[PDB]
Amino acid sequence: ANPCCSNPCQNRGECMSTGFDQYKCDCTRTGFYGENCTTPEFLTRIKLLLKPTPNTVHYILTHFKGVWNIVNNIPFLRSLIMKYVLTSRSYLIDSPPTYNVHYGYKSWEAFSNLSYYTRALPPVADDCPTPMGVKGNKELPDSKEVLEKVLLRREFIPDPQGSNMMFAFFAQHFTAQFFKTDHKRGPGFTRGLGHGVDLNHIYGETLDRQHKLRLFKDGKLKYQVIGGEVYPPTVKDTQVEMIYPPHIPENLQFAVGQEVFGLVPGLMMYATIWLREHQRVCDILKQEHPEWGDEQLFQTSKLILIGETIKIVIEDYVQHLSGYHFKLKFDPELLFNQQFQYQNRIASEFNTLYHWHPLLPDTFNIEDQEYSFKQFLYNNSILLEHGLTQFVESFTRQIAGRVAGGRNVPIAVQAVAKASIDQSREMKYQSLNEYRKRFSLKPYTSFEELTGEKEMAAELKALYSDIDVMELYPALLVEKPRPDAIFGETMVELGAPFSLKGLMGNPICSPQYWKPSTFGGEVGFKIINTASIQSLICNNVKGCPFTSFNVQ
Amino acid sequence: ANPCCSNPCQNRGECMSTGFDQYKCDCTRTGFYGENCTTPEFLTRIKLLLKPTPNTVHYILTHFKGVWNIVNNIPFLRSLIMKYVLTSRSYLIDSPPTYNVHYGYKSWEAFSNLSYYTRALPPVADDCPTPMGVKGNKELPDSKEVLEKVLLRREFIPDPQGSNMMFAFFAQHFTAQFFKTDHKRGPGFTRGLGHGVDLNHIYGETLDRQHKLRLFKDGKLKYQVIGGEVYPPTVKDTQVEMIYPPHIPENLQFAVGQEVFGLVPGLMMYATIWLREHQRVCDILKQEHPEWGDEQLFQTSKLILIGETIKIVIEDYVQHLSGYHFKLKFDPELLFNQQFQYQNRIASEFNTLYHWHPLLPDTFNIEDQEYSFKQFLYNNSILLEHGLTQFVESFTRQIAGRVAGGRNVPIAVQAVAKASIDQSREMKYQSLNEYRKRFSLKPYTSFEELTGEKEMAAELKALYSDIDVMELYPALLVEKPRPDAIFGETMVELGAPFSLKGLMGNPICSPQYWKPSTFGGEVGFKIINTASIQSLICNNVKGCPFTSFNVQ
Amino acid sequence: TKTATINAS
Ligand SMILES: *[C@@H]1O[C@H](CO)[C@@H](O[C@@H]2O[C@H](CO)[C@@H](O[C@H]3O[C@H](CO[C@H]4O[C@H](CO)[C@@H](O)[C@H](O)[C@@H]4O)[C@@H](O)[C@H](O)[C@@H]3O)[C@H](O)[C@H]2NC(C)=O)[C@H](O)[C@H]1NC(C)=O
Ligand SMILES: *[C@@H]1O[C@H](CO)[C@@H](O[C@@H]2O[C@H](CO)[C@@H](O[C@H]3O[C@H](CO[C@H]4O[C@H](CO)[C@@H](O)[C@H](O)[C@@H]4O)[C@@H](O)[C@H](O)[C@@H]3O)[C@H](O)[C@H]2NC(C)=O)[C@H](O)[C@H]1NC(C)=O
Ligand SMILES: *[C@@H]1O[C@H](CO)[C@@H](O[C@@H]2O[C@H](CO)[C@@H](O)[C@H](O)[C@H]2NC(C)=O)[C@H](O)[C@H]1NC(C)=O
Ligand SMILES: *[C@@H]1O[C@H](CO)[C@@H](O[C@@H]2O[C@H](CO)[C@@H](O)[C@H](O)[C@H]2NC(C)=O)[C@H](O)[C@H]1NC(C)=O
Ligand SMILES: CCCCC/C=C\C/C=C\C/C=C\C/C=C\CCCC(=O)O
Ligand SMILES: CCCCC/C=C\C/C=C\C/C=C\C/C=C\CCCC(=O)O
Ligand SMILES: CCCCCCCCO[C@@H]1O[C@H](CO)[C@@H](O)[C@H](O)[C@H]1O
Ligand SMILES: CCCCCCCCO[C@@H]1O[C@H](CO)[C@@H](O)[C@H](O)[C@H]1O
Ligand SMILES: CCCCCCCCO[C@@H]1O[C@H](CO)[C@@H](O)[C@H](O)[C@H]1O
Ligand SMILES: CCCCCCCCO[C@@H]1O[C@H](CO)[C@@H](O)[C@H](O)[C@H]1O
Ligand SMILES: CCCCCCCCO[C@@H]1O[C@H](CO)[C@@H](O)[C@H](O)[C@H]1O
Ligand SMILES: *[C@@H]1O[C@H](CO)[C@@H](O)[C@H](O)[C@H]1NC(C)=O
Ligand SMILES: *[C@@H]1O[C@H](CO)[C@@H](O)[C@H](O)[C@H]1NC(C)=O
Repeated sequence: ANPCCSNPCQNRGECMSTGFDQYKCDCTRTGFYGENCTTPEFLTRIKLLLKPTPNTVHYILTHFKGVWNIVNNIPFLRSLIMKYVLTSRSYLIDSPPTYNVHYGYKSWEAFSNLSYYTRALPPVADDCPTPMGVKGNKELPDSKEVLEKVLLRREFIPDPQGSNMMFAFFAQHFTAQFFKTDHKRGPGFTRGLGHGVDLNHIYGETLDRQHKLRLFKDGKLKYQVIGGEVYPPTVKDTQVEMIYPPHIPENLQFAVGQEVFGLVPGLMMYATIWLREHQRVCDILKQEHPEWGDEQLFQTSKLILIGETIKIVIEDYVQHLSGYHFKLKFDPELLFNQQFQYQNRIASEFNTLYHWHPLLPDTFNIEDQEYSFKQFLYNNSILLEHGLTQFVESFTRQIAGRVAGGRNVPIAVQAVAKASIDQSREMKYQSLNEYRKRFSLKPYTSFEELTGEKEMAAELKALYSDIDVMELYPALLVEKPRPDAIFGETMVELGAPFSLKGLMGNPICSPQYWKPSTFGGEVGFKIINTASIQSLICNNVKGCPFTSFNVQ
Repeated sequence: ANPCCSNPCQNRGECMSTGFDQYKCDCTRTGFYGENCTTPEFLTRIKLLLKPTPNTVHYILTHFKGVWNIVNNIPFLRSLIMKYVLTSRSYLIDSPPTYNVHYGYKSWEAFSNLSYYTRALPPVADDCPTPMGVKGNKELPDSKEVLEKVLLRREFIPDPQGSNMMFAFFAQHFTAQFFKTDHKRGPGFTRGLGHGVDLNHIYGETLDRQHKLRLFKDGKLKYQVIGGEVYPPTVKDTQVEMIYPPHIPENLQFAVGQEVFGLVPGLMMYATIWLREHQRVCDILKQEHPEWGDEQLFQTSKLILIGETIKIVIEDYVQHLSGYHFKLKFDPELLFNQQFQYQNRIASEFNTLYHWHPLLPDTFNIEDQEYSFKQFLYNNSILLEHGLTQFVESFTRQIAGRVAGGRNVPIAVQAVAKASIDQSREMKYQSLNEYRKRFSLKPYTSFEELTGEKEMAAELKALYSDIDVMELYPALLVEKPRPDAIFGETMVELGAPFSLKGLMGNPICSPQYWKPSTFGGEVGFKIINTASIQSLICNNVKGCPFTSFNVQ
Repeated sequence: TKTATINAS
């Protein structure tokens, strides 16, 4: 009944009810006007005519490799370009944050309560006739039906971009610090009150946990040495709570920042690598500052790893994902003369779009074995059995599945894919097209346009009837990928802005923090600025195995 | 022993130890260079030569009343000017925040832990020889001595600017929402995790509290009606944890957002006024939105009062304090084209400088009665006895004491003044001169220069010996005021930047929030934009008594 | 001002 159920206001104008059956759009700063903020102002008309589409830009960035080569080698140019890509995203995210699962309108509760994931688009009011507002039927199509018909994997579809298991597990380990859904409260709530890259998955969310994981000597983290190799301490030794099935021996219950990392040996591998890297940095700083104590050694090391993490995520992780010939760059200075807010609140939608399960292979090949999902889950003995070196060489070789494309979600993890659907509905998410508009993308006019084919499109049409009622999550996994890419337009355009805010919005990226002294000097600062996924492994994995996020 | 104990690095350059007995200054972005960041860069020099001193600017702003008149009436000009005053402060506060009582160097703990007040200047390292670093004696002069010799009041010194009791109590009530020291933890800790104007002193810090204070009808706050007058509800009815001395009559045990106002009749008066104003706004919004429910009515009203509060604090409160002929203006738009961070963390120093106790009179005169501190604290009956109207008329008439000047702290509150001294020392505050430099002010070269006289200066010289060891808090209460002003240079220059961040840094001041729809439309938006201390009282105090922050 | 004037009347 809410007069705003149809999402009448366009171009980001805000809808407000003005009576039981009337609404008004607040077109403030939208660059448009009119009942629905649809009439463009002059300069808007101009700007629109001069803005190239995301696909045109993506094309340019993935071609002319030759010129990109000269550019990549002209610091001034490279910086210039990176600045464009940075600021081009900027105007997209609301920061300070606005809505959440419970507030379809700004409120001090929505703003102040850090326990909620924020929302890029407000929820669909509970009193709306249909789930998407007023379009579609009283009910959305059965999620099991959507799942099976177009999401489930028949034959493994490898990622054309070459993503491997090093990448798949890094994605999982990395995002685990900020996507920590508070199940006891609901899908729209989080336990990561830091709302970003704070590395709590290494150090713990609370001072209490952190203290239990620290050695309190040289600023280091506790650790055990098994077979001459450095591993995390155990739950018995530290008493930090971890999530482990009853039959897991004590000697195999490792204590790490994130209590869920024992669920996969692939996660415990990164946990061990970063724990190692912390100590490494501690040793380096101790050498430079024989006068420092444990606290400063610890704190400064944490600041450096935060920086290393951001560096790697942009120059290695995102670089890979992008497929650009242009070398992405981590340089906080690029934003210093720009209007930018050094703060971030993790969006529910960022969490949703990030359910990249089709990445998972059907089996995990380490050295000579192939492990099923079952014998891999909760088995840290496989890691101790093969060792980090073998794990790295193996994960570097194994290719990951394509995400966009359709039907590539491993059946072994189908309940997770169904939950994404079900939960998005719970949190009353708006349609795929509403989110596309929300991010300056052209809405799809047909399911065939979305998938770029006929079979799945037809099955979708059968289930949804109207493209304007199509859901975001399923759409992301079925969307026509880009030329030999892992993702389609919607995934890149919604995720990029969320990522930039989570990466560049970190305090260490701000002017007062971005200086050598913050990281113990030029030495510590260099660790950040020369960090790469290869160095991280090289420095912390016996033998320094070659590695990357793509399968050679 | 810390090589940085002498605060060697100037112009905001950062000091870092490079060995047991060596340091290095990080002059990044300081505009200077050299071992101590004292050699200016050409442009720096240029700039320095063109920046007028705070006193020159203060002079201009307090003279030429005639031209200020034309300006005050040329919207474009007025905006233009207000923009200058706004941006002129800007570059002063670290935001994202940096240090705190426990961290003299940036750390993730200092950044993330919202339980700490942030620090404008890092603490003096625990291993330094003297309290101020390396200057002065192993000990600072007895605080009782300083207190008595130059802080205690002999004869009431009235504020030349005319501040009254309406102003004194508004200062207390207002700042009580963000200066909520966590005594069980220490002076450098706070319970106001909102770190700003969130109006938790009306609505409560927590949801549980807020809920106990709400009526859950029309978005209103619970209240009782005594003798036809609306007052906050009781503890028995709301069950809001709050425990009054056992003898307080049941109906006199008011339940309000801040559990400490219940004592003071003057604080309870503002509590009653704002409670009344909330309901008022609720009624107004209900009229505009007969279709809205309790939650939105409540939430939207809270957003409006936050705006009203900021409006009044800038255009009425600060306006008064300033003494400017120029009409200060609350306009978030003025910052939209500026680089500004919409976030704030309350500084320990802002709390310290705000200990404006000399404002308190020796007795409180309400109507014909004159009350001592003893019978005017913990006694709510006085308020019910006289009523809000009489309280307003009386508080508007009674003048407040001058703050700067020296010897004007009521003996009745001397322990509070001693604590400020003692606690500042506890939190290892740096000297007055270090803070003056920190805020681009010229350090004082003599105690006579500081006080602008000889008697107190001489007593101070006797106690401290060196001006460079003089403490910030005492200095603020003894500083030579400005021409017929309540404060001296240091107070205005340190407080202004902290205030602007706390006021303009509020989310509702950001572009995404600063629009009519956020406050329920043009009507609600107007409430914010036409708000004044006279309207607040007029609309909520029977009879609409005249009022202002100055004694006619 | 305006409010004070009419309300005080
Ligand atoms: C961020 O938003 C979250 C979602 O709203 C907040 O969590 C939710 O918080 C509420 C309030 O704390 C909680 O419900 C509570 O109220 C119930 C009823 O109140 C009564 O119980 C007391 C008991 O002493 C009694 O004296 C009164 O007469 C009255 O009966 C309680 O039954 C319930 O246990 C709880 O205290 C929601 O369950 C909660 N849900 C979460 C668990 O998902 C969250 O608090 C907020 N964060 C912040 C920092 O504000
Ligand atoms: C912001 O900073 C504040 C100042 O550092 C933090 O408060 C301080 O937090 C620490 C840690 O929680 C607290 O000390 C704690 O540790 C003591 C010892 O650890 C032990 O006790 C456990 C009990 O289960 C035992 O299993 C272990 O073997 C070991 O003996 C405890 O005795 C103490 O009770 C406490 O838990 C400080 O007292 C604390 N002080 C505050 C109260 O002023 C604050 O936590 C932080 N905020 C955030 C959000 O991180
Ligand atoms: C602004 O948007 C509203 C809501 O979408 C439009 O209203 C619809 O108008 C058509 C044609 O009159 C009707 O068939 C619909 O029933 C109307 N209501 C809804 C909820 O769709 C309106 O036409 C638009 N106004 C302008 C000036 O473009
Ligand atoms: C930079 O600052 C340091 C520290 O204040 C200066 O060192 C002092 O120099 C004088 C003269 O040599 C000595 O009397 C002091 O004992 C030195 N140490 C301290 C702690 O004061 C240094 O001279 C400055 N350097 C420059 C280039 O100006
Ligand atoms: C600072 C760089 C910001 C990125 C802007 C440039 C290019 C975007 C290109 C590709 C990224 C692909 C998909 C987006 C989805 C999730 C974000 C992943 C990174 C993170 O989890 O954060
Ligand atoms: C938008 C505000 C701009 C302020 C800059 C302009 C003028 C400053 C002049 C006088 C203020 C006097 C003292 C400063 C100390 C504390 C702040 C009080 C207001 C508050 O508790 O915040
Ligand atoms: C001078 C630089 C000119 C760049 C022109 C780029 C045109 C890219 O055009 C793009 O081609 C893609 C096919 O790969 C399509 O899928 C996209 O929809 C289309 O916009
Ligand atoms: C080899 C993979 C074939 C995938 C096609 C699945 C078509 C829908 O088949 C479904 O498969 C699920 C997973 O096995 C089962 O749990 C369901 O009961 C079944 O109906
Ligand atoms: C192939 C590996 C893909 C990892 C991407 C994980 C993206 C989201 O991550 C998951 O989101 C869920 C919310 O529904 C949370 O409950 C989970 O704890 C969280 O890990
Ligand atoms: C039109 C521009 C006139 C500029 C002249 C500014 C003079 C301000 O001069 C100020 O006068 C004060 C006395 O009131 C002194 O205390 C200050 O130190 C001094 O700088
Ligand atoms: C005349 C009224 C003057 C009001 C100014 C109060 C300034 C400081 O405010 C006080 O600071 C204390 C910490 O030292 C806190 O414990 C108190 O709760 C807080 O109100
Ligand atoms: C656990 O890992 C070991 C070592 O690789 C493997 O042999 C075994 O099958 C696994 N155990 C279970 C219950 O899956
Ligand atoms: C409390 O207030 C009343 C009313 O003004 C006054 O007469 C009385 O003396 C006060 N009581 C105490 C115990 O101070």
